[PDB]
Amino acid sequence: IVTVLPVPPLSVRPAVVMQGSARNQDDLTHKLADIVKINNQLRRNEQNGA
Amino acid sequence: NGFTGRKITSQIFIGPTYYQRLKHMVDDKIHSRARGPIQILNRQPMEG
RNA sequence: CAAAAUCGAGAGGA
Repeated sequence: IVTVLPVPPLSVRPAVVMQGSARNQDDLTHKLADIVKINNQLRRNEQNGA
Repeated sequence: NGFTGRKITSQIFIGPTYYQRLKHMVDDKIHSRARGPIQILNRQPMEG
């Protein structure tokens, strides 16, 4: 049962640069962002009454 | 025989035929790698 | 003192 999600290092999810400087992120970095978003959101909501 | 001048014992079949030159030249296919660049995720050589 | 991305589609070669 997942209670402590593991976050893999930058070498598993490198940040490839553009031919310019627009730094694209991985898919997995995006998913970690979404997880932390909803984790904070769900934490505040369940913390109060919901 | 152009090297030695003597006839060839057989008779060779010869005449004018239409050929084409296809786009596939060897100068676009020779390749060689000895420790060049590598991929960023798994440090293995690039492709191509 | 190493400089030069990724993902999809299509056409080819043996």
